[PDB]
Amino acid sequence: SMVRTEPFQDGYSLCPGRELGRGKFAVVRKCIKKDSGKEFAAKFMRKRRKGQDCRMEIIHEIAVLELAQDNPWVINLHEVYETASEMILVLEYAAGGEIFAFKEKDVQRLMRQILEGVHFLHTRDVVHLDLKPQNILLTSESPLGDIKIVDFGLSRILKNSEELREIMGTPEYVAPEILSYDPISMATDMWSIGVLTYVMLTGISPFLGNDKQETFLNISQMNLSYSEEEFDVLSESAVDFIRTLLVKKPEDRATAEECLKHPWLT
Ligand SMILES: O=C(NCc1ccccc1)c1ccc2cc1OCCOCCNc1ccn3ncc-2c3n1
Repeated sequence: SMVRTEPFQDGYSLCPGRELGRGKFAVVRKCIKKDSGKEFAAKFMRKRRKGQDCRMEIIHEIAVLELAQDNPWVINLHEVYETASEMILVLEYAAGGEIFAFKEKDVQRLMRQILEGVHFLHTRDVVHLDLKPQNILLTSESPLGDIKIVDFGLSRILKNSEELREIMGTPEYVAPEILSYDPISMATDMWSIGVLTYVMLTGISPFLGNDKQETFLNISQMNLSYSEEEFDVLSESAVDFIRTLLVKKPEDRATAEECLKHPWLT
Protein backbone atom coordinates (compact mmCIF):
# COMPACT_ATOMS: atom_id res chain seq x y z
CA SER A 1 0.00 0.00 0.00
CA MET A 2 0.85 3.64 -0.47
CA VAL A 3 1.20 4.80 3.15
CA ARG A 4 -0.10 8.33 3.81
CA THR A 5 1.75 10.50 6.32
CA GLU A 6 -0.68 13.42 6.49
CA PRO A 7 -2.98 13.22 9.55
CA PHE A 8 -5.93 10.84 9.46
CA GLN A 9 -8.20 13.35 11.22
CA ASP A 10 -7.82 15.67 8.21
CA GLY A 11 -9.78 13.32 5.95
CA TYR A 12 -12.05 11.57 8.42
CA SER A 13 -14.19 12.29 11.48
CA LEU A 14 -14.28 9.61 14.16
CA CYS A 15 -17.84 8.62 15.05
CA PRO A 16 -18.94 8.90 18.70
CA GLY A 17 -20.29 5.99 20.73
CA ARG A 18 -18.91 2.55 21.53
CA GLU A 19 -15.82 1.52 19.58
CA LEU A 20 -16.17 -1.32 17.13
CA GLY A 21 -13.47 -3.67 18.45
CA ARG A 22 -10.47 -3.62 20.76
CA GLY A 23 -7.51 -5.94 21.06
CA LYS A 24 -4.11 -5.91 22.71
CA PHE A 25 -2.45 -3.80 19.99
CA ALA A 26 -5.32 -2.29 18.05
CA VAL A 27 -8.77 -0.74 18.24
CA VAL A 28 -11.32 -0.33 15.47
CA ARG A 29 -13.47 2.81 15.41
CA LYS A 30 -16.28 3.73 13.06
CA CYS A 31 -15.55 6.91 11.12
CA ILE A 32 -16.86 9.06 8.31
CA LYS A 33 -14.75 10.38 5.43
CA LYS A 34 -15.20 14.13 5.36
CA ASP A 35 -15.46 14.22 1.55
CA SER A 36 -18.12 11.58 0.88
CA GLY A 37 -19.71 11.27 4.28
CA LYS A 38 -19.09 7.60 3.53
CA GLU A 39 -18.70 5.36 6.58
CA PHE A 40 -15.56 3.30 7.17
CA ALA A 41 -13.91 1.24 9.92
CA ALA A 42 -10.63 2.81 11.04
CA LYS A 43 -8.26 0.24 12.61
CA PHE A 44 -5.58 1.87 14.78
CA MET A 45 -2.60 -0.52 15.16
CA ARG A 46 0.37 0.10 17.44
CA LYS A 47 3.76 -0.46 15.86
CA ARG A 48 5.59 -0.97 19.18
CA ARG A 49 4.52 -4.23 20.93
CA LYS A 50 6.00 -5.63 24.19
CA GLY A 51 8.80 -3.06 23.74
CA GLN A 52 9.83 -4.13 20.21
CA ASP A 53 9.14 -2.69 16.75
CA CYS A 54 6.35 -4.84 15.29
CA ARG A 55 5.66 -2.71 12.24
CA MET A 56 6.20 -5.82 10.13
CA GLU A 57 3.11 -7.41 11.65
CA ILE A 58 0.91 -4.55 10.42
CA ILE A 59 2.64 -4.77 7.02
CA HIS A 60 1.77 -8.47 6.93
CA GLU A 61 -1.92 -7.76 7.61
CA ILE A 62 -2.01 -5.16 4.83
CA ALA A 63 -0.36 -7.61 2.41
CA VAL A 64 -3.01 -10.25 3.09
CA LEU A 65 -5.73 -7.59 2.67
CA GLU A 66 -4.29 -6.61 -0.71
CA LEU A 67 -3.87 -10.21 -1.84
CA ALA A 68 -7.60 -10.65 -1.25
CA GLN A 69 -8.71 -7.28 -2.64
CA ASP A 70 -10.61 -8.81 -5.61
CA ASN A 71 -12.27 -11.30 -3.18
CA PRO A 72 -15.77 -9.78 -2.69
CA TRP A 73 -16.22 -11.78 0.53
CA VAL A 74 -13.19 -10.23 2.27
CA ILE A 75 -13.27 -6.76 3.86
CA ASN A 76 -11.88 -4.04 1.55
CA LEU A 77 -8.86 -1.91 2.42
CA HIS A 78 -9.40 1.74 1.40
CA GLU A 79 -6.41 3.68 2.78
CA VAL A 80 -3.38 3.39 5.07
CA TYR A 81 -2.08 6.09 7.41
CA GLU A 82 0.98 6.14 9.61
CA THR A 83 2.18 8.20 12.58
CA ALA A 84 5.15 7.97 14.95
CA SER A 85 3.48 5.13 16.86
CA GLU A 86 0.48 3.98 14.82
CA MET A 87 -0.49 2.68 11.45
CA ILE A 88 -4.16 3.17 10.54
CA LEU A 89 -5.95 0.77 8.21
CA VAL A 90 -9.03 2.53 6.88
CA LEU A 91 -11.32 -0.40 6.22
CA GLU A 92 -14.65 -0.95 4.52
CA TYR A 93 -17.56 -0.70 6.96
CA ALA A 94 -19.86 -3.76 7.17
CA ALA A 95 -23.10 -2.29 8.50
CA GLY A 96 -24.41 -5.64 9.81
CA GLY A 97 -21.82 -6.42 12.38
CA GLU A 98 -20.97 -9.92 13.56
CA ILE A 99 -23.01 -12.94 12.47
CA PHE A 100 -23.58 -13.46 16.21
CA ALA A 101 -30.23 -20.51 16.33
CA PHE A 102 -30.46 -19.48 12.66
CA LYS A 103 -32.86 -21.08 10.23
CA GLU A 104 -31.22 -23.84 8.15
CA LYS A 105 -31.92 -21.90 4.94
CA ASP A 106 -30.05 -18.79 6.16
CA VAL A 107 -27.03 -20.91 7.11
CA GLN A 108 -27.00 -22.50 3.60
CA ARG A 109 -26.94 -19.09 1.86
CA LEU A 110 -24.40 -17.56 4.27
CA MET A 111 -22.16 -20.66 4.48
CA ARG A 112 -21.88 -20.75 0.70
CA GLN A 113 -20.64 -17.15 0.78
CA ILE A 114 -18.16 -17.95 3.59
CA LEU A 115 -16.84 -20.94 1.66
CA GLU A 116 -16.35 -18.84 -1.53
CA GLY A 117 -14.30 -16.35 0.49
CA VAL A 118 -12.26 -19.09 2.16
CA HIS A 119 -11.87 -21.05 -1.06
CA PHE A 120 -10.38 -17.99 -2.73
CA LEU A 121 -8.00 -17.42 0.18
CA HIS A 122 -6.86 -21.03 -0.08
CA THR A 123 -6.58 -20.51 -3.82
CA ARG A 124 -4.03 -17.82 -2.89
CA ASP A 125 -2.19 -20.01 -0.30
CA VAL A 126 -3.56 -17.97 2.63
CA VAL A 127 -4.79 -19.82 5.72
CA HIS A 128 -6.97 -17.52 7.82
CA LEU A 129 -6.52 -19.43 11.11
CA ASP A 130 -9.10 -17.47 13.14
CA LEU A 131 -12.47 -18.24 11.46
CA LYS A 132 -15.00 -17.69 14.25
CA PRO A 133 -18.26 -15.71 14.52
CA GLN A 134 -16.51 -12.55 15.81
CA ASN A 135 -14.65 -12.39 12.50
CA ILE A 136 -17.51 -13.07 10.05
CA LEU A 137 -19.38 -9.84 9.41
CA LEU A 138 -22.64 -9.08 7.59
CA THR A 139 -23.47 -6.19 5.26
CA SER A 140 -26.91 -6.04 6.94
CA GLU A 141 -28.66 -7.60 9.93
CA SER A 142 -32.33 -7.39 8.85
CA PRO A 143 -32.60 -8.82 6.26
CA LEU A 144 -29.47 -10.96 6.50
CA GLY A 145 -26.92 -9.47 4.13
CA ASP A 146 -23.68 -10.77 2.64
CA ILE A 147 -20.63 -11.94 4.59
CA LYS A 148 -17.32 -10.13 5.00
CA ILE A 149 -14.31 -11.90 6.48
CA VAL A 150 -12.13 -9.67 8.66
CA ASP A 151 -9.01 -9.98 10.79
CA PHE A 152 -6.01 -11.55 9.16
CA GLY A 153 -3.88 -11.11 12.31
CA LEU A 154 -3.16 -14.86 12.70
CA SER A 155 -3.06 -15.53 8.95
CA ARG A 156 -0.19 -17.28 7.18
CA ILE A 157 0.86 -17.85 3.59
CA LEU A 158 1.66 -21.56 3.52
CA LYS A 159 4.31 -23.49 1.63
CA ASN A 160 3.30 -26.10 -0.89
CA SER A 161 3.62 -29.78 0.01
CA GLU A 162 6.72 -29.78 -2.23
CA GLU A 163 8.45 -27.30 0.09
CA LEU A 164 7.07 -29.44 2.94
CA ARG A 165 8.86 -32.41 1.31
CA GLU A 166 12.18 -30.51 1.18
CA ILE A 167 11.88 -29.17 4.73
CA MET A 168 11.11 -32.80 5.64
CA GLY A 169 14.58 -34.05 4.75
CA THR A 170 15.76 -37.54 3.92
CA PRO A 171 13.20 -40.11 5.12
CA GLU A 172 15.27 -42.73 6.95
CA TYR A 173 16.36 -40.04 9.45
CA VAL A 174 12.96 -38.56 10.47
CA ALA A 175 11.92 -39.12 14.07
CA PRO A 176 8.61 -40.84 14.88
CA GLU A 177 7.47 -37.46 16.19
CA ILE A 178 7.55 -35.75 12.80
CA LEU A 179 5.79 -38.70 11.22
CA SER A 180 2.97 -38.38 13.81
CA TYR A 181 2.68 -34.60 13.58
CA ASP A 182 -0.07 -32.83 11.65
CA PRO A 183 1.01 -29.29 10.72
CA ILE A 184 -1.27 -26.31 10.29
CA SER A 185 -2.74 -26.39 6.79
CA MET A 186 -5.73 -25.32 4.71
CA ALA A 187 -7.66 -28.09 6.48
CA THR A 188 -7.22 -26.22 9.78
CA ASP A 189 -9.56 -23.52 8.42
CA MET A 190 -12.06 -26.16 7.32
CA TRP A 191 -12.35 -27.61 10.86
CA SER A 192 -13.35 -24.14 12.13
CA ILE A 193 -15.96 -23.91 9.39
CA GLY A 194 -17.23 -27.23 10.67
CA VAL A 195 -17.56 -25.82 14.21
CA LEU A 196 -19.15 -22.64 12.86
CA THR A 197 -21.65 -24.63 10.80
CA TYR A 198 -22.59 -26.73 13.83
CA VAL A 199 -23.11 -23.62 16.00
CA MET A 200 -25.17 -21.71 13.43
CA LEU A 201 -27.56 -24.61 12.86
CA THR A 202 -28.06 -25.62 16.47
CA GLY A 203 -26.93 -22.90 18.83
CA ILE A 204 -24.62 -25.30 20.74
CA SER A 205 -20.84 -25.29 20.60
CA PRO A 206 -20.10 -28.93 19.73
CA PHE A 207 -16.94 -29.43 21.86
CA LEU A 208 -17.48 -26.97 24.71
CA GLY A 209 -16.68 -28.62 28.04
CA ASN A 210 -17.14 -27.63 31.66
CA ASP A 211 -13.55 -26.31 31.65
CA LYS A 212 -10.84 -25.78 29.04
CA GLN A 213 -9.12 -29.13 29.54
CA GLU A 214 -12.42 -30.81 28.77
CA THR A 215 -12.92 -28.74 25.62
CA PHE A 216 -9.42 -29.72 24.48
CA LEU A 217 -10.10 -33.40 25.19
CA ASN A 218 -13.47 -33.33 23.42
CA ILE A 219 -11.71 -31.76 20.40
CA SER A 220 -9.21 -34.60 20.20
CA GLN A 221 -11.35 -37.60 21.21
CA MET A 222 -15.10 -36.92 21.06
CA ASN A 223 -17.01 -38.48 18.16
CA LEU A 224 -20.03 -36.26 17.78
CA SER A 225 -23.26 -38.27 17.88
CA TYR A 226 -25.34 -35.40 16.46
CA SER A 227 -28.68 -36.88 17.58
CA GLU A 228 -29.42 -34.04 20.06
CA GLU A 229 -32.90 -32.52 19.87
CA GLU A 230 -31.68 -29.60 17.70
CA PHE A 231 -30.99 -31.91 14.73
CA ASP A 232 -34.55 -33.15 14.23
CA VAL A 233 -35.54 -30.10 12.17
CA LEU A 234 -32.26 -30.29 10.23
CA SER A 235 -31.74 -32.07 6.92
CA GLU A 236 -29.67 -35.21 6.68
CA SER A 237 -27.51 -33.30 4.22
CA ALA A 238 -26.86 -30.68 6.90
CA VAL A 239 -25.54 -33.32 9.30
CA ASP A 240 -23.50 -34.96 6.54
CA PHE A 241 -21.92 -31.63 5.61
CA ILE A 242 -20.75 -31.07 9.19
CA ARG A 243 -19.43 -34.63 9.32
CA THR A 244 -17.19 -34.05 6.29
CA LEU A 245 -15.59 -31.21 8.25
CA LEU A 246 -15.28 -32.33 11.87
CA VAL A 247 -12.92 -35.17 10.92
CA LYS A 248 -10.03 -35.38 13.40
CA LYS A 249 -7.50 -36.35 10.73
CA PRO A 250 -6.78 -33.21 8.65
CA GLU A 251 -6.04 -35.10 5.40
CA ASP A 252 -9.53 -36.58 5.57
CA ARG A 253 -11.37 -33.24 5.97
CA ALA A 254 -13.34 -31.77 3.05
CA THR A 255 -11.77 -28.82 1.24
CA ALA A 256 -13.55 -25.59 0.47
CA GLU A 257 -13.99 -26.58 -3.19
CA GLU A 258 -15.58 -29.92 -2.21
CA CYS A 259 -17.80 -28.14 0.34
CA LEU A 260 -19.05 -25.87 -2.43
CA LYS A 261 -20.02 -29.01 -4.41
CA HIS A 262 -21.62 -30.79 -1.44
CA PRO A 263 -25.35 -31.41 -2.00
CA TRP A 264 -26.27 -29.37 1.11
CA LEU A 265 -25.26 -26.20 -0.83
CA THR A 266 -26.52 -27.21 -4.24
O1 LIG B 1 -9.50 -6.50 12.08
C1 LIG B 1 -10.56 -6.65 12.70
N1 LIG B 1 -10.64 -7.39 13.81
C2 LIG B 1 -9.46 -7.95 14.47
C3 LIG B 1 -8.94 -7.04 15.55
C4 LIG B 1 -9.68 -5.94 15.96
C5 LIG B 1 -9.18 -5.07 16.92
C6 LIG B 1 -7.94 -5.30 17.48
C7 LIG B 1 -7.21 -6.40 17.09
C8 LIG B 1 -7.70 -7.26 16.13
C9 LIG B 1 -11.83 -5.99 12.27
C10 LIG B 1 -11.79 -5.05 11.23
C11 LIG B 1 -12.94 -4.37 10.84
C12 LIG B 1 -14.15 -4.59 11.48
C13 LIG B 1 -14.20 -5.52 12.51
C14 LIG B 1 -13.06 -6.22 12.88
O2 LIG B 1 -13.06 -7.21 13.82
C15 LIG B 1 -13.85 -7.01 15.00
C16 LIG B 1 -15.21 -7.61 14.82
O3 LIG B 1 -16.12 -6.92 15.68
C17 LIG B 1 -17.29 -6.49 15.02
C18 LIG B 1 -17.62 -5.08 15.43
N2 LIG B 1 -18.59 -4.46 14.53
C19 LIG B 1 -18.26 -4.02 13.26
C20 LIG B 1 -19.20 -3.34 12.44
C21 LIG B 1 -18.78 -2.95 11.22
N3 LIG B 1 -17.48 -3.17 10.87
N4 LIG B 1 -16.90 -2.92 9.63
C22 LIG B 1 -15.65 -3.36 9.77
C23 LIG B 1 -15.38 -3.90 11.04
C24 LIG B 1 -16.61 -3.75 11.74
N5 LIG B 1 -17.01 -4.31 12.88
